[PDB]
Amino acid sequence: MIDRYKHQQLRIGLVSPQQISAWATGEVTKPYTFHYKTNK
Amino acid sequence: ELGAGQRPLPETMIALVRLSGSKGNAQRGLELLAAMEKLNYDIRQAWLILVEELVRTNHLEEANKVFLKGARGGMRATDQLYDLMIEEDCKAGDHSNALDISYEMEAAGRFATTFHFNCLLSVQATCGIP
Amino acid sequence: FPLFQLESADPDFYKIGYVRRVRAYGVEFKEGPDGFGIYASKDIEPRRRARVIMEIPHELMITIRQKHPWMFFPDIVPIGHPIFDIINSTDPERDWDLRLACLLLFSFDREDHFWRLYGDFLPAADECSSLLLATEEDLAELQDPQLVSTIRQQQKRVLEFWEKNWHSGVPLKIKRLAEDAERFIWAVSIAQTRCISMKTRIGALVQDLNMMIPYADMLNHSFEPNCFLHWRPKDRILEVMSNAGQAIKKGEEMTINYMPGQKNNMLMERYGFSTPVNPWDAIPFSGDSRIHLNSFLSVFNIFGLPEEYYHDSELSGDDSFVDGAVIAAARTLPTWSDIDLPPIPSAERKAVKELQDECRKMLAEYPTTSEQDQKLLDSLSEARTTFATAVKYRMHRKMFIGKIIKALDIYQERLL
Ligand SMILES: Nc1ncnc2c1ncn2[C@@H]1O[C@H](CSCC[C@H](N)C(=O)O)[C@@H](O)[C@H]1O
Repeated sequence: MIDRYKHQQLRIGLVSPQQISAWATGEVTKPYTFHYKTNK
Repeated sequence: ELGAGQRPLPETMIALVRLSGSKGNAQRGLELLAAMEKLNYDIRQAWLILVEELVRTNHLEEANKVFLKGARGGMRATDQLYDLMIEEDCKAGDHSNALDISYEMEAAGRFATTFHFNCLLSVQATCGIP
Repeated sequence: FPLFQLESADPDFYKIGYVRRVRAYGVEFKEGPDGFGIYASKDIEPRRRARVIMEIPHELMITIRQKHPWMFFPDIVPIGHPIFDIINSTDPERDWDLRLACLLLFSFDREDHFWRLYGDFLPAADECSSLLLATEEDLAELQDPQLVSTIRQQQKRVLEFWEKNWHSGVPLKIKRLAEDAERFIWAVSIAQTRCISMKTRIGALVQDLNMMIPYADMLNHSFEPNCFLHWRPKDRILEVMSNAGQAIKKGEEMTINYMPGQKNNMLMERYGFSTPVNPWDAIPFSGDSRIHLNSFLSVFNIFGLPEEYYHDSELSGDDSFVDGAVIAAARTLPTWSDIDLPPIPSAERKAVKELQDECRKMLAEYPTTSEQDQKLLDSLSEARTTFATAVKYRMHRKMFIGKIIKALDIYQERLL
């Protein structure tokens, strides 16, 4: 008979700076985790 | 004929079905096939005729719709019509229909051979994914 | 209130198989003057799938490979036995019946073999309808020179094999199998009339086999059977299955199709019988006059493609006329077809008349008629089985030609 064909692939690759930006947009610019007073 | 109370002959319906296919009227051809079932006739032969007419008159898209409905409905097509549908779809770059039919051809009980595989490969070789 | 309101076969026939795992479901083996048969002992209701009617274990069969090399399943011939040399000396194509006959005679000689017991329910030399047992006078009643010459070649081939391999110098273990030619001829007759050829898978090996299958060789032939054979590879059981969705009434005979697509002369050469409703029987017409194939099929409600012609019995109600003979008439009559061109009635009447004249010319070739043959059979008291078979054969052909004249008469009138 004919096989029930199933074509799936996953690939890894090194990521461009453009793709890194496209993931986020998003820039973290401050070393702060959580406010002490508001706990926000 | 129906208004006169007469019962149309099975050949009479086949003449109308074959005519509908020659004009590409798949909807009318399917309506007449439904009538033949209602008249308790055997629609397998008339369904075969409808599909070949649509293919011959360059209505391959309509032919595929009619063929699949019959094949999925349980009717088993002729081996010559199976080879016709697969080959014509693959010449037109329609792998999706040609693969659907070949799956139904094997479900009916007719196993695919080298000829049918060579038809699907003719399209698979141009997709850019080896 | 409940207070106010064909003989069964030998009980030991089923029992010897039953103690060896033969199972029959809803059927009984019945014996008549014409032989054994399998009949529904009760109303077999339709189901969504084919019902199991009989189960026959593989170990009760005698099978040989259809194709060289000759291997036996189950393997019963000892290594070095002289019977293998006799089997191995046969023609691979033509002598399948000789190979099975040697195995059959060898099996009767084995104490533990099932066919030592089952062989007592096989038809004897004067009860088997095979034409290999027919005398020259029985062949004289066929009225078919082509079939007669075919049988004479078969009888010559079978006899010469016995004379070559059962001469004076052979070992006693060979002599005692076929002491006389008639014993070997009888074995070949059993082989021809009862062999079932199927493609089987045994373990991992798929092969074609010629099989002697007990209790399934009691199913009679029909070209519209209600049963079929199915090999179950996993437990090596031959199944007799009734057709899915088909209701079988109590007392109805259970039948299989011995030989799809074969004419009566083929049924006579192999199984020594013929049917009047053979849908494949042919008649030689000149082709000068032709009728409209589409009209003839629709008049009699014959549907499907030519190779799958069938009668829509639900579109006729009570028309008992249409049967396999009319289907055979559709395939054998000279026909024309022009897609959807209709036939002129007056031109079709001339063809029907000319076809009927040619049908009567052929009936006039036979010295007797089909009624005179039918009463000859009823008047018989000391006739050989093959003599009656030869008469039934020629009567069936006459009944077929007569059916064509009747069908053409109906068709000619129903074209108005
Ligand atoms: N439809 C049919 N009409 C007449 N004889 C038939 C028949 N189907 C089977 N037979 C007979 O059955 C034989 C096949 S073996 C079938 C059972 C057999 N009666 C027996 O006693 O073992 C054939 O030789 C043929 O003579």
